[PDB]
Amino acid sequence: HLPLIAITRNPVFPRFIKIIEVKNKKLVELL
Amino acid sequence: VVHEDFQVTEEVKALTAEIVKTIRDIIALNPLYRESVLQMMQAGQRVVDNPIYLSDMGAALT
Repeated sequence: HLPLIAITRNPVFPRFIKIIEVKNKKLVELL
Repeated sequence: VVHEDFQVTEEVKALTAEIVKTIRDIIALNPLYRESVLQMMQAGQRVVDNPIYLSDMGAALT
């Protein structure tokens, strides 16, 4: 029951650590 | 300003990987400027609207 995150061209392969940095700030409210 | 290109933009972008890797090698072995700018403009982020400008910026370091 959560909104969809903004991928912003940040693929996440299975069993692989990745870093997502979205320019938006609204997501910080969700965090 | 002529920007003619081929329709199949599938393998033409491959050379961009080699160009950026060469730029990385130059900056690592020959540090002239701060490396933050390269992180800011990442090819994977897709924000590169005009690859000609990125190529010029990379060559500008030469």
